Formats: sequence, C-alpha cells, structure tokens
Amino acid sequence: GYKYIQELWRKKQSDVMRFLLRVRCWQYRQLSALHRAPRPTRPDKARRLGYKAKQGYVIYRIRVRRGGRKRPVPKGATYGKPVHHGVNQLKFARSLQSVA
Amino acid sequence: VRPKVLMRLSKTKKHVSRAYGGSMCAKCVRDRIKRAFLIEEQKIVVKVLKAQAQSQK
Amino acid sequence: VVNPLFEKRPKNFGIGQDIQPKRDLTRFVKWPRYIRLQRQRAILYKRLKVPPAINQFTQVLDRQTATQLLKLAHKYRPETKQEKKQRLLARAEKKAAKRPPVLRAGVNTVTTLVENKKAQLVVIAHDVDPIELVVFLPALCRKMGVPYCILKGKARLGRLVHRKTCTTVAFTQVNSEDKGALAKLVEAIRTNYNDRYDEIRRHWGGNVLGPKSVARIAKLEKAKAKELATKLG
Amino acid sequence: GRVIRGQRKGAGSVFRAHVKHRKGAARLRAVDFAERHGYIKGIVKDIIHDPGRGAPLAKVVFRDPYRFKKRTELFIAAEGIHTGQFVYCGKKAQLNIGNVLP
Amino acid sequence: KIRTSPTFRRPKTLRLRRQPKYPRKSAPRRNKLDHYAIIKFPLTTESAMKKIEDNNTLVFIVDVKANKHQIKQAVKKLYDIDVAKVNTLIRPDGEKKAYVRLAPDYDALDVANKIGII
RNA sequence: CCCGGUGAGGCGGGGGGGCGAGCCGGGCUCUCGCUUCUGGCGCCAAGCGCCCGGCCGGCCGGGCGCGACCCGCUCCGGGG
RNA sequence: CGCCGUUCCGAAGGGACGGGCGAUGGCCUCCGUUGCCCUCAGCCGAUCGAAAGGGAGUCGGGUUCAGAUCCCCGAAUCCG
Ligand SMILES: [Mg+2]
Ligand SMILES: [Mg+2]
Ligand SMILES: [Mg+2]
Ligand SMILES: [Mg+2]
Repeated sequence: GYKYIQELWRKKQSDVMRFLLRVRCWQYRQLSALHRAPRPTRPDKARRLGYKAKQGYVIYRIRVRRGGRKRPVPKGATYGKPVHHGVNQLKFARSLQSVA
Repeated sequence: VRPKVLMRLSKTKKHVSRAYGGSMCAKCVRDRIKRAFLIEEQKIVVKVLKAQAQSQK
Repeated sequence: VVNPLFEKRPKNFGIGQDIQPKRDLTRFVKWPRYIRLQRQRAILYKRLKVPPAINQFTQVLDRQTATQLLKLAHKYRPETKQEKKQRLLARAEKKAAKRPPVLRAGVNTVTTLVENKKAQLVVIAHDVDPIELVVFLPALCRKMGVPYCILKGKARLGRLVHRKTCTTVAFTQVNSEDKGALAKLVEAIRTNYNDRYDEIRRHWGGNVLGPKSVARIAKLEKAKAKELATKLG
Repeated sequence: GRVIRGQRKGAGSVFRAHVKHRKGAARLRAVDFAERHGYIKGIVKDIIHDPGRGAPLAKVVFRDPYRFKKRTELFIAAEGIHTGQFVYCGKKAQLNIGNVLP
Repeated sequence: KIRTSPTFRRPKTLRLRRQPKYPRKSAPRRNKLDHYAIIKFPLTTESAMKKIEDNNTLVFIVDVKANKHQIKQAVKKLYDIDVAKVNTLIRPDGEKKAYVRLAPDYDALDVANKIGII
C-alpha cells in the first residue's frame, strides 16, 4: 500500500528519516513526560501491533530517561559481601519500553 | 482607638476638615502646596527660556 | 464659534515624562507552551537544512490552477450518505418493474492503483501531519509516469470527499466532455512536476537564518564592502 | 565514623540562615526601556539596618512607567546617601554617588 | 483586538449546568431528625424542678445533633408553646441536656402539668 | 542545550524630526528624538478627522482612524 | 508504593461597575433576578499551622448540696 512507510521507517540512518526523527524528538522533548497523542505517529507500526482506527483506541506518548539503574542506597555503603558492592554499573531487568 | 473600633466612630472623629485631612500633617501640607506651585513655576520659567533661546537661535 | 473652554491637552510620552499609553504587545506576549511550540517549530523548518524529499511539498500548485482543478474535481465527488440510500431505492423500484466514474480517495488506494497504472492524475495534500505517508508518492508517480500535483490543504482536499481531511485524490477516468479539461490540466501539471523531477529531487529547503541575525551579517558585510568601495579613492 | 560537622551543614534544618527579620533581597532595579535608553528618577524613602548584614539598605522609590503605581526597591546604600535624595538609573543617568548606570 | 497586556490569560469559555438523564438515588432520603426524634424525654430531678418552678423553664434530653433552632421549632410543634430562649449543654453521659425558657405569659409548671412531668 | 531577568513592555531593520563636517534648494557620515535646583502631582485621553443612531441645520447618544510611524521568524539579553 | 518541590518548565481570574441584547416576578411602575456579549481586573500561590502571638463586642447584685462575666433580676454593648 503501508509497505512503503514500512521500508521507509527502516532507513533511519538516511537523510529524510534523520531529519524527521530529529524534529519529532525535539518536539516531543518539549511536551510533558506523559501526554495523550491525537493519532498514532506510526500508523503502520500501530496496525502491526494491533491498532484498529476506531473509537476506544487511545495512543499515549511517553518519555523515559535512558541509562541503567543506580542502586538506591545511602552514600555508598551497600552493607554486604564484596559481591554486592555494585551500585553504578547495574542494569535493570525490564526494558525501558516495559517501563513506558 | 484600636483599628477595628474605627467602624464605630463618625467621619468627623477620624479626619480633620482640611485637604489631606487626617492622613498628613499641616506643616507638610503647606510645605507641599508650596513646592508644588514653585516647581510648576520653574517649569514655566524653563519653558519660556527654551523658546527664548530658539527665537534668536 | 469655537468654545474657549475646550483646551487642547497633549501628553508627552517620553522617558519618565508621562505614563506610556496602552500600546500593542502581540510580539512580547508570554504565550502558552503549545502556541510557542508550534510557532518555533515553524522556525526549525527555516533553519534546518530540509532534505529535498520533504522540501518538494513547498513548491505547490499555484492559486489559478488550484481553482480549475477543484472545478473539475467537483463533478466527480463521491456520493453522500443520503444518495447512498436513494440509490438503493431507485435500484429497488428498478428491480420491481454502469457505475459512473468518480474520484478515488486514500493513500492505500491511490498507491495501489498508481502501481496498476489505473490513475490518470494524482493530487497530493501538501501538509500531511506525519509526512511519511506521502514522502514516497512523488517518486512513485514520476517512476510510473503518472501526472501528480501537490495541492495546498488537506482540509480542502477533504471537502471533495465528505470527510474531515483527505490525503490523496486520484482521477482514474473522466466523462467525455471533461476529458478535454483533464487533458488541459495534465499538460500544465506534468510540465511542472514530472518534467523537472531531476531539479526537484535536488532542491534542499530551509537553511535560512532569522532576519534579526541576517541583518547583523548584511550590516557587517556592508561595512567591509563599503570599505573597498571607499578606500580605493 | 560519624558524619563530620562539615558534612552535616549541606542538609540544613539547623544550619539554615536566620532570614526571619530580614527586609528582603537587596537587588538593583530590573532592566526596562527607561533604564535601557534614558534615565528614571526615584527618591530615597529611608535607610534601614538589615539584620545579619554589615551594610545598610535603602528603600528607593520610583514610579512604574506603564501603570499608575509607585514601585519600591531595596538597594544597598552607597556612602553619602541620605533620605529625600534623588537616585537616577539608566544609560543617560549622570555620574555621581548612588546613581546606577551601565 | 490588540494585546494590551503581555500576559496571555486563559479565555473564559461557557459552562453548562447538570441536566442529568436520571437521578442517581431514586428517592430523597426522609429526614431522620424528625421533630419527635429531636426530643427524647424530660428530666424530673430537683435540679430541673427548681428550673421549672422558679425559672419557668423545662429540661429536655434532646438529640445531640440538634441546634437551639431545631429545638425551639420542635417544642413549638410538639407542645405549641412559644419559647423565650434555649441553652444546651452536652452531659458527661453523652446526651445533650437543653434548658428551654418559655415566653413570659406561658407557664412552665402548667405546661409540664399537661405533658406529665410534675 | 544552558543561564539570568521580567506582570516575557517598546527587540532588529526601515521611515519620519532636529545638530554639526561638507559639496552648491538637492543626495550622504554623524548623532540624538524631548524627564537633573527642590522629600509635589502624574492612569482610567484632550484634541482634529470620519461615519452612523433616535426626538425637534437643532437637543441627545454611539462607533472607527490619527493622536501613540510602518514591516518582521525566534520575549529580551548572555553563553553555545 | 511514592518522593522531590511551594512560584518553580503552567491557557493558574468563574469575579466586578457600567453599557447593549434576552428572559422573569410582582403597585408589571420601578427596583430585584438570572442568560449573552462589551469594558475592567495584577499579583503570588490550594490548604493547614497558636485554647499564652494578632483578633469588634458584658458589667453589677442575687442564687446551688455541686454551675455561673453562662442561670434570675437590672443596666449596656458589638456584628449582620
Ligand atoms: Mg533481578
Ligand atoms: Mg487556620
Ligand atoms: Mg488565639
Ligand atoms: Mg490569644
């Protein structure tokens, strides 16, 4: 049709898609952290993931801060055996998409 | 009287009958009427001495 | 006859002289975020070097060709909601005792019949919100040799059909009488979009600094031009 | 070891300033058209002693060039300032004591 | 229409009124603080008999949620006697004793004679 | 992207007005555009032009422009 | 889970006088009502925080086995 927008959204390193992904990311970075979108930004990826364009279906856009999960402990001091002295380089077990 | 007692008294019990009555002293009234008329007067002198200069020059 | 009472009292609006009047400040207002956002997103489309694939939507159909276009696209509007019923009735009493050629709406249908070479002219709305839906149609038309043209307004392309907005519109077939008008448009369109596609695929948009900051450069350059203009003698 | 007294000062709750009886942040007059192309004249209503501060403050009183209102401002008093003195501010202000100019 | 002030304030729009399509609760709840529930019984103690005899009052143990207004207007319904004033106090027991002082012409001793307490 | 300020209040160009260097009334460089003797007052328009609306050119009462230059893509600045 | 934050990245006022339009109740006279625009409006942060801070206005005499500036009598007083 959708198969053109699909193969287009795979050249994210191109010129047009690196301009669009950048003006989109700039505009998204100015709105709230969790706000309702009027319509699906990617209508194809939305159909593929189950979005029928009918009443009741809602699209929320949401932003999440990148990076790992620093351990929530006082200054350093995770009292335990040296195995669990790790705070900085830890990673979270759920993807940022699952947190969105 | 206390502030909230002023609702009881009559206006004559709260102001003296004069311009700026009961919100400014008489000495600074006469000594403000003076400065008002005098400054506007000098503003007139300077207004005159402006076009008096522009006449010759 | 003049009255000696009506004096003329002019005010002096100098610095510290008298209270400034209720002037106009539509430039200095603090706007809401959504207003300031869209007002300074329209500027990024003037500062950023816009690739020619998105920039090819600014060079749009003129104001004289647009009228005649929608004049021809008014004889081939789809049927309404009431005409849909009244055709089921005139088909009923037809049963008791051809389909006309019309417009064709939607990207998924225009693209699928531009590949089938069924179209004779394609109109594309110049301001599709996610532009990815019509980024490819220009090149797919040029490739298939279909006469396409970009029209200003997906809310005016959307009045042909009876919906809020439309994206594309296609003339597949036309009646006899209007085939001349269609051939008098396909000419003036193909010579403007398909013929110069080489020079459309190369033309980057945007990349233009704000006037406040182009005057600071035109002034400095002027000083260094009037330098050689005055030091030579 | 216990958090040293030096470290215990960044949290606060004891080491916060005593800003109870202070009269306000002593700041210059904000920049407007007048202060940017001419001069604006104000008077000195009084000179007060701000607590916990060696310098004195001076309530300079201008009038808003856009509304009918008398704006007060808390400057730090230059030396030689007295009450009823006239303080001018802006680019075209003359150069004497207490006369803020670029 | 020029912007005279540099502050874009939100424009006032229109606000309708509730025109429900069905009342939530079917029927208005009956007033459970009736004129009868608001007065339980009197007192027959020589601390209140000197009030009736001397002060020309009556002493009722009224409901605790009752105002001096509800009491006044609830003795002027159950007993048809205009009332001079009402003085309430919540006992350590928990009930709200109320000293009702009758109009000058009405005689407490003779309106307590009627209702029973005498 | 960051910072400061403000009730994001006159920013950038252009025009219009006055003073002086100059060429011989006309084009440019300039600059300014109205507040410095005093512990006063200062808004919510005077004025000229234009139109309309009721009662008898005349009473009454409204609106628009100038006054208060036009045009602009970031509120101004400072970083980057 | 929530925490931070209290004017800070905010379309943060549901108000007022006058006027114009509309309706209503009655000496439908003349006020009052509420609907719609026009005009005007700063603020500075929802709310909580003191029975010793701020905070209008009650005193005399009598009386009970236990309550009185609180009940009774008599004199006032503030707010609406
Ligand atoms: Mg785990
Ligand atoms: Mg409280
Ligand atoms: Mg208290
Ligand atoms: Mg107290």
